[PDB]
Parts: sequence; C-alpha cells; structure tokens
Amino acid sequence: MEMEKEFEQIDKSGSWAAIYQDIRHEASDFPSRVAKLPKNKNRNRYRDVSPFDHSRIKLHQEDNDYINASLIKMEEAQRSYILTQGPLPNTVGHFWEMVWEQKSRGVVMLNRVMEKGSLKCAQYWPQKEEKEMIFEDTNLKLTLISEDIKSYYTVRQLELENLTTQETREILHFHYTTWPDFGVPESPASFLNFLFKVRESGSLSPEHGPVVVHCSAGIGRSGTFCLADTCLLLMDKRKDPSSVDIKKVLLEMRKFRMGLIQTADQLRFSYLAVIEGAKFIM
Ligand SMILES: Cn1c2c(c3ccccc31)C[C@@H]1C[C@H]2[C@H](O)CN1
Repeated sequence: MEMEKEFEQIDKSGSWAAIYQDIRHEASDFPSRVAKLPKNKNRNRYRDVSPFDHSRIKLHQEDNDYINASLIKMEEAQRSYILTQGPLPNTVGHFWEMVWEQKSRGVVMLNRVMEKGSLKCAQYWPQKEEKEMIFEDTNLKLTLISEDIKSYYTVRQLELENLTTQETREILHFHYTTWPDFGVPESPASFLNFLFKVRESGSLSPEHGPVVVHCSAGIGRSGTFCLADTCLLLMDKRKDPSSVDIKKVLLEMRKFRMGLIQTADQLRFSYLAVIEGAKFIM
C-alpha cells in the first residue's frame, strides 16, 4: 500500500502495536559473540543491545578492537551510517578513535546528557574554547572551535587532532536538544528541519566517511533518524515514489543492527516524518 493512506488505515484501526510486533518477529537474528566476551562488559551500556559480529566497527588496535557500534550500509539509497551507543566514561577515547579512523565529518546526537534524572551518556566534548580535552588512552586532542545554539538544536565546530601524527580535522557536532523525556514529538517539523541541516553540511555525503549517529542505546531515536533519511532519498531517486515501503526499509536496516525503532510510537512518528518530509522536498 501507499504510505499516507496505510497510515490513516492503521490510525483508524488502532493497530500500531500489532504492526510493530510483526516487525519484531520478522527481524534478523545474527551472532554478537564479540560483544558478549567478559573483557567487554564495561564497554556496553545495556546488556540487551549489542552489535552483530558481521557489521560491527573494529577499532584499529591489536589489544582490544571492540566498540558498541554498527555499520548500516544502504545499497540502493547509496548512504551509509554508523549507529552507536552514547559513550561511557571508559569509552570516550574509543569513540573519538572511531570517528578518526572511519574519516567521519559529522556526529549526530539525539539525547541530552541527563534525562529523567539519570545520566544517558558521558560529557564527551568540551564546553569551553579554552578548556580542551585530551584522551590519553587513544592519543587524541579535542577542542571546541565555535557553538551556535538554536531553539531546537545546537551545532558545534570541533577540532580533532591525532597527537601521534599532528594531523588535524574539523568535525561538526549536530545536537538535537528537544526530544521529550517520554514519548515522541507531537510534530515532526523540528526533527525534519534538523535532518535537513545535517544534510546541508556535507556530513552525509560520499566524499566523507559515514556519519556517526547516537542516542543512549543507539537504536531508538537513532533508528528514526536514518530510517527517515533513507526513505526520503529513495522517494527522490525512484520513478514511482509511492513504491517506497517503510516497513521493508526498516527490516533491511535491522540486518545491520538489532532493535532499530524501540516502540510503536517511534514507528508511527517515523511514518509521520517521511509523509510530511515528502511534501516539502517538492
Ligand atoms: C576550516 N577548518 C579547518 C580546520 C578546522 C577545524 C575546525 C573547524 C573548522 C576548521 C583544521 C585544518 C584547517 C581547516 C581545514 O578544514 C582542515 N585542517
């Protein structure tokens, strides 16, 4: 079926939970043996969210190459994304090592450091120009260059230096700051405006490594971001945009990381975002 009328048909019939459970039943199951090794317990935020072995990002280190991060490679859309958990106190150096090694231009953050009165990720970037951060375990330096605070999101320019080679690179930090502590946003308008700002920066384009996208677990809000982006790109590429099937795209993405889209409300919100976004594109 088309999307907008399939949408109204699920609303009128109140069957979002049944649609979402079907997706959960059909989703791929691949091994995640490296994630579950005892030496990696303090590298995982949640025991039930792990990268598959076949698609995990490897650190360029011979001691321990493990990080909770996955490469989502979308062949028809010609887009790739790295989805990862919010960094932990003992993985902030690994996080920036990955950004460096994978040649990423942008980092997309969809959570606040504290939500619901608890810490959802480490404070992993500097808050003042004159107070830079050094990650001694991976030999990197990170400096805040500029910050632009808007009503729904903040954009930061960061300088990442590999202290071993003295090479430097400019990284863009796109921080969506207004996702509610509970539920999903009422309107997709600010989320879509944010997606378009990331696109306009070059961070999603083939002349760079894959964008790094995270929330707390790296599957719910993060899944919504890449699902909406890929569906909108396919609607622009194909002769028949009504052939784009958001459930089929989500199942393709779940071949590369488990659990993408965590609730039926996130699934409905993803439909809403793609529907409204397709009208603005034209
Ligand atoms: C424009 N720019 C540059 C850097 C940078 C770091 C943060 C923000 C912007 C930046 C680092 C140096 C020179 C240039 C270049 O793009 C890369 N090498």
